[PDB]
Amino acid sequence: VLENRAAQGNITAPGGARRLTGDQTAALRNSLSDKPAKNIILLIGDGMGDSEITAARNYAEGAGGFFKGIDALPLTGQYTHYALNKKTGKPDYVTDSAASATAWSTGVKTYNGALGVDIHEKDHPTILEMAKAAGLATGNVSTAELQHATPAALVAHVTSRKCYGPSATSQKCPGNALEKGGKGSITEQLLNARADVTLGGGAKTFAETATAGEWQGKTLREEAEARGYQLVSDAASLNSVTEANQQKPLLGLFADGNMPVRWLGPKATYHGNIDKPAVTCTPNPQRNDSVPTLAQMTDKAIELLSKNEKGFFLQVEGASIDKQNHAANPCGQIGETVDLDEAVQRALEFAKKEGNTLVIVTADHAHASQIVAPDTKAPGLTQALNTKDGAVMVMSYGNSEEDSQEHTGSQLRIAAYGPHAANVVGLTDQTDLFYTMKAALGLK
Amino acid sequence: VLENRAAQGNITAPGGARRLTGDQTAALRNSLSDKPAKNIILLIGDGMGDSEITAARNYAEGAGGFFKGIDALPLTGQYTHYALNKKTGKPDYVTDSAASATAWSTGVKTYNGALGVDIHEKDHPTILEMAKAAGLATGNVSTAELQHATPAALVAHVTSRKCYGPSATSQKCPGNALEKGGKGSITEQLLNARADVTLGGGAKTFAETATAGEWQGKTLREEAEARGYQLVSDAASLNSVTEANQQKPLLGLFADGNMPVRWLGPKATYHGNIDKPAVTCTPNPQRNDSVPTLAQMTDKAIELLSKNEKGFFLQVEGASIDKQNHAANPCGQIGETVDLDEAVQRALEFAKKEGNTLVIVTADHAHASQIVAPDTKAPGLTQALNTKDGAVMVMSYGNSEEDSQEHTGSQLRIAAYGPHAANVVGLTDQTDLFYTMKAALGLK
Ligand SMILES: [Zn+2]
Ligand SMILES: [Zn+2]
Ligand SMILES: [Zn+2]
Ligand SMILES: [Zn+2]
Repeated sequence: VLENRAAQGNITAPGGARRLTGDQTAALRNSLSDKPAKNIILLIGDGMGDSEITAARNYAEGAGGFFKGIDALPLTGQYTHYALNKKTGKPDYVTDSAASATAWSTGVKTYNGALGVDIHEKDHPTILEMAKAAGLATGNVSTAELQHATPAALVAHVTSRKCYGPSATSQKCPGNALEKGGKGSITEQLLNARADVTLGGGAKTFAETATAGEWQGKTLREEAEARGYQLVSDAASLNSVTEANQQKPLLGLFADGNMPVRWLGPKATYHGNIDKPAVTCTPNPQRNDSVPTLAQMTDKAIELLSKNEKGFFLQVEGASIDKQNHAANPCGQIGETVDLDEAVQRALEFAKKEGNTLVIVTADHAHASQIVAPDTKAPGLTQALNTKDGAVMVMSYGNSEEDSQEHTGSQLRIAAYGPHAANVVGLTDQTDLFYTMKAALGLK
Repeated sequence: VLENRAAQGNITAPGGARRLTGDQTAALRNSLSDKPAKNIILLIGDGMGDSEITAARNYAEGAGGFFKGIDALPLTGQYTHYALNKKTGKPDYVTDSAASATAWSTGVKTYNGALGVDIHEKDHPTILEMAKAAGLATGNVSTAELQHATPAALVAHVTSRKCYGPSATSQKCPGNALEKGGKGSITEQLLNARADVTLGGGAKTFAETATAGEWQGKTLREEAEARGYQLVSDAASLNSVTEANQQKPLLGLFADGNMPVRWLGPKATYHGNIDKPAVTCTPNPQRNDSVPTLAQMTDKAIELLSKNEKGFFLQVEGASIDKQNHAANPCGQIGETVDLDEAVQRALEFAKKEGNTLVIVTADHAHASQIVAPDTKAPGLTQALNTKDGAVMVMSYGNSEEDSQEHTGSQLRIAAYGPHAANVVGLTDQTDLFYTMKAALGLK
């Protein structure tokens, strides 16, 4: 159950590349507790499979390096995340972000694109709803639009992930449309759910006016305000918040759509590792210092949430690892994995100090990026990068001739620290996670 | 509890896809033992990363199914297997079979293509060599030619994995060549190593005659006979072997090159999931029933070896998962993974009964194959397959424009069962495995 897993010394020497300093048995035994968890922090790396973790560690920490956050969780396993074909009820081997998020948030598999409903389109209670009912404070943070599938899945039940605001819901989710007697769009359901802390992007959908209900005629932003939400839009105002609860829930909208990525780098290109020079990532100039980082949002949320005596449930998402993978941009993708790692560190620090917090880090599904040899002549998009080791690493994206690289169906890493973390070991399913969390918090 | 990880019931219903029956904590706590391992069985799936495991599970057992061998090991983790650049000593992100096998068998990183030597070309003792010196019985089994990198790394120290027999060694490993005062070719060093049980293919190199030494002029096969090796060529003859020890070592040569693969299927093709119908694998008609399977070899080895009072070390390899992956042949690859699972079952059956056996299952490195959506338009080679779920699964090979798909550098799964199995949990390095085994057995 060690906390340092970097190579011991000279990687060219016998025992120099070892990450273990001694026998794990006793330490591992010491880290196994079935006592209840008072708090739960679930961090999700959207599209962050074992390959994405390996490529980012290699680049930012070196092959023999180690992520202080991501690599430091002691109990590890692999889990399945296949979705279901809506018509046949048969497995669909490659899930989208919607079906997987619904799986761990409700405990039931579903079809790609479904948010909070099963294949029969019937609603099921999310872990956040249950937490909130039991008295626990709740948080939902992401670097994506708050309407994005992952944060959405905890607070909305729609038949199609595209039902962002009133206008799209009427056309695509008529059965959920407010005017038609439904629960409403994702954004409307988010506002109704009222998690104590909610932070991310997606301010543009809040400019839509409701078509019905008690607040028809007013923009979703006007409604938020009208219903007691504290609205912050940058790091400064985010930091000046001193409390967030059911009387004053916090809602931060730091971007119109998705928040900007941390690093800039060119897009992989065909034979890019051969015909183009190796690249070194640089900071994204389009990203203002006023836009809080994932670690900052995570830290503020933890502070506001831990004020609750009963406990809290918090979900944090590093969204753009997935987005940059789709875009075949190694620097964008790696920068986002580094960003997530910082957030994991904040979580682990609190968890170790507090002692009754279960921390889980995993991804919703695998993705395209592969690490290949320097001289690889590949059919897809490639790019050579200068790593921290002073060596060249080539990344390949070879599963799509279209303008977006695809998710993949491989089982991937799930790691945890704290009470009930043992339930993450061995092979499990993404739906087992819902139950693991439900049982750790003693939720009925 | 920890033995059954199949979906519980109806995968479309809440809790239906769950693999866990209850809380793992106490069960996991019970399996943590730091007492000495009397025996060690290391099973290697060449090129068998998490993707390959998922593809084969989905196909053979369905998405919610589970491998009775491969998926039944309770302690799991992920490990790194990067090699080293010979000139610079900097990490080489994508290893080959030779550099990786050397890392787990000697405990030191090395350059791609090296067997039993570090980047300075200095020999280091293997775990088999140390087991043999300590009085334990030793076995080396593989479905590849016995000169293949993986089995070879346990008994040979050469600067190039190409140094199969006398001729190749003369021109590629002059400093190892017998005529120039070296230890000899891989096959010669193998014969010198004298493990109690050695089973595999690669009979063609044994037809070579030694150039120098005590047996110059005689084929290596005759030399084998001259030194007291019992030679078997088929299942019937293997089965009649009563004992195998230092005075009557067993040498099984089941094929000229690599042993034949179990399943047959066409090679993936460009837009194959689109232009060609789904395929269903069938048994290989060219495979002679007289050729033993990996589980039959594994089983017999365990039977001969366990006769040794002190203990035994046995390495088992399913080589063709890798070869078929290079060849972009889904059915060949999956069938070899199914073949390995049966061997893992035989090992675990013995281990659970015996009680002092550490069983480890992992791969040397990751590979090319990805599971993609049915409608994917990929730039590489694809193929649709009809799974056990009656659903279509598409596999993609998109990292090479050559006639061979390439390895990938992603960290991958390592799972174990038995005394000291906790040393496989969390993030480790492929070289840590060497130390885990040496420690479990109490070597040095
Ligand atoms: Zn996703
Ligand atoms: Zn995606
Ligand atoms: Zn290999
Ligand atoms: Zn290979």
